Amino acid sequence: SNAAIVGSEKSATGNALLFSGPQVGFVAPGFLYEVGLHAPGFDMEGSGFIGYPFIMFGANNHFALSATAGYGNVTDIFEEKLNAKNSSQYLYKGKWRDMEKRKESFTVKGDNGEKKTVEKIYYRTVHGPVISRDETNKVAYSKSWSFRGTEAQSMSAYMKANWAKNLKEFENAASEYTMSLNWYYADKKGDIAYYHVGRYPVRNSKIDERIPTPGTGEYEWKGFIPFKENPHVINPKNGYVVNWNNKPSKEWVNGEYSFYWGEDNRVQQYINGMEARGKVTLEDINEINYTASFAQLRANLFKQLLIDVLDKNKSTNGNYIYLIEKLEEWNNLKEDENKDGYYDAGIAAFFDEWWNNLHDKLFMDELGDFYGITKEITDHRYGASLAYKILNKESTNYKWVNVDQEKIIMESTNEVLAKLQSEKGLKAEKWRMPIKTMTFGEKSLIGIPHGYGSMTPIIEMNRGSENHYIEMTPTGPSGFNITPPGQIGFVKKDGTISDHYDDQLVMFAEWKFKPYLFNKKDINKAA
Amino acid sequence: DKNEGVKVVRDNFGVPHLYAKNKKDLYEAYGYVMAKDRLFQLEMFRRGNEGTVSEIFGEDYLSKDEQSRRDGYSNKEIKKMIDGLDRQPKELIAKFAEGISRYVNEALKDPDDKLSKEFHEYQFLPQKWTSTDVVRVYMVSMTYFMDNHQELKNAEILAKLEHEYGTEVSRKMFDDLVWKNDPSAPTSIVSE
Ligand SMILES: [Ca+2]
Ligand SMILES: [Ca+2]
Repeated sequence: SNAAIVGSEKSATGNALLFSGPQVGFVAPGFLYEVGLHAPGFDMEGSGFIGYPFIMFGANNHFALSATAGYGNVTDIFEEKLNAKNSSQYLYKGKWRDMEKRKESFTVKGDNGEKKTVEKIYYRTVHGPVISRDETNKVAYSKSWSFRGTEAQSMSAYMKANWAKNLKEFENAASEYTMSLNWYYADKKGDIAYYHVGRYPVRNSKIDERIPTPGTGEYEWKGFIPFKENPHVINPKNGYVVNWNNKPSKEWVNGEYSFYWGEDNRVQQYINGMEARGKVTLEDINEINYTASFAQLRANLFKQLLIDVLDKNKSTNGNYIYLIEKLEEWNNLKEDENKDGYYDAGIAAFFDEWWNNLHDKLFMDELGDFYGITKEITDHRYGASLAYKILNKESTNYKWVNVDQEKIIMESTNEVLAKLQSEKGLKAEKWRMPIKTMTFGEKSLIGIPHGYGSMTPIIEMNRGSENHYIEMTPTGPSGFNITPPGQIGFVKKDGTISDHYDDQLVMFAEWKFKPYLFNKKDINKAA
Repeated sequence: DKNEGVKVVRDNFGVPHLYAKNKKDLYEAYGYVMAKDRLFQLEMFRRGNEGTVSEIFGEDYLSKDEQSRRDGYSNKEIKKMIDGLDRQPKELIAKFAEGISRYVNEALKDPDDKLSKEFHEYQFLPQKWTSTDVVRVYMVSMTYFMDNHQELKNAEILAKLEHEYGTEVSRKMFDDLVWKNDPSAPTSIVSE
């Protein structure tokens, strides 16, 4: 999930900007529901997650707001110690404590279209529900939610955010929201704000937040961090706030999810776009969204580490003059602007495999037999922070490579190029891969089938399930947005889909947007 | 606090733009237009948190239904927590469920034309909606973004590395894999 808010000084038009981009997957019916709410003193247009009676991406009369879910630390696992004489008891503060017993029954439509009922029993400790046990030995694990029992209060806090009429009221609502989100805010008067909402527990300083906490009772939470200590900023001097699942602030720590926030994080794509420009506009944000949606993320940091090595050995390998040229020429993204069946930069294909070859030359020897559980760390979806620190000569706790960095970078260059020259061609045009397509499916992130999806193939894009581009002019919110696949998920009994079931896909694929409607005059002209 | 009346304007993309004279009516129509548009999706999202998807789609989703209930809440637990809300949010959530329930009734009276094909194919009927159901549909998604057990995956990675390289070398790798700080990570906050 990405987002961006821009201050008046950093905005070209002078007015504050806001850009939404929640990555909650692509499904039909869509994960989001667009709506327009109006009433005396309340005019808000936007979209929220299906089911929520409040808008999360949009604007009211006074400000635009957006959100990004991420990987904050509101869930701790506790390693309970069990009683050898009674599995249903754990040591907690110098005494054995009986767990809770919860009986549950599930009706199941078995293989024969007739119902089937299964009985299960789940246990709960003081820290929360037990999720796993360990017969080797006398150990069980329970999950502590920092928000348990407060989901309803967070609903009202989000609804209160909708009803807010100024920043103070918006911040008061963010104060009450108990779960781990990032909230974004932009005023009609040019102010922007960012909040890393959620109630975050006060942990024992003597334990390791990356692994389960002992449940003996001497490492328990001690309250919740006051909201004022959460990451946040009101009108930052730099003029803007961007995010794409990264460290909120230098001071903020993550624990189990540290490997999501590293030196190589994809948010740098949005930072690069803001820093390369002066005062920006919505389309500039749209331009950065395009870059982000097609960026070869490894190319942002590693291509320079590659071009250098090749340049220092420019004379020892004739192929390097060409690679250097095609690498400096390539814009670090894999796009299909020419609308043929293939990506436009064959050197990206070389770079793809170069990385894959390079990643294994670092970790295969020591982590090869554990890629099933570690490769998602070392080849992470958002970046390869560790790999970069190794190749960038940065100090690491463990000595991964036993040779020089340039030797490996060339060993990967030569092997991949050798494979590409014999199997495809001598020049980059013959390396272009055919585009990867995606479809709006039937199963959402939560894992349940909620419809019939869509078979329409559209190019794969590292893009939000929805986009809003809102400028808060002195007259009210303004801009454009898109909410694929469509508003209505209804499918008639005979199979006829709603005329508004997929009428927003093509625009989503062709980077076209519909106008964001707010005042009554425009909404009547759209009907 | 008993009368009603809301206008609904549908644009060229089908988005409902609602115009009420009070929030109680606004949030009633809010839940109606959404049920009219996404009834089966709402049904199945509620079933996800309720642990009732196996009733419809079989034993493939038993494990999911089992997880949402062992970590979830009962109806009484949710009703207790809705009862702890401020007056207005509690009532507008209720009117929201009434809006959904309004269309559920409307569909059951004209099933051929106002009940989606999924209900016909898997022959079952949508249930009425209370404030509990609205909260469950909120929990089914929002909690997915905070719920995890990555801590236990970190302990697994650390153990397999210890059985392979010993405690000394294994902790070094782990501190590089699942690091404690990384002071050069890009941040969203920078300049006061
Ligand atoms: Ca934790
Ligand atoms: Ca192309």
